[PDB]
Amino acid sequence: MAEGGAADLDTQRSDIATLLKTSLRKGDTWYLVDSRWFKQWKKYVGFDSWDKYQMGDQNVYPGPIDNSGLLKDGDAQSLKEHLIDELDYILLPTEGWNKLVSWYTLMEGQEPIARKVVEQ
Repeated sequence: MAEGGAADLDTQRSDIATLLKTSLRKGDTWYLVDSRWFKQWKKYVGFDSWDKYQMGDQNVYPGPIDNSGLLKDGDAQSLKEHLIDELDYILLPTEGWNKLVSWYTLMEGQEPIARKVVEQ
């Protein structure tokens, strides 16, 4: 078990994997993550099963979660139009986001983008 603070990587990827399979609850509040940070994270953490060459690597260390690519031109509180799920962004449950923010926090100048569960 590594990391005195935060979770072990073996733990990180797997615990969050648990959050993706986790129920969303109609009327709940999820939080967006840019897919790129998370995809970077997958490498680093060994989330993606073929891609554990970067596992534990510092090269692939995803620092603070950066939703700037999701955020509109001018407003950090405004999401862009073409945004879709893991294709563009991702959502985490409260915990999921909390984890990621507990481990690597959120970028400076940003706020969590909370997305209610879809009405579809």
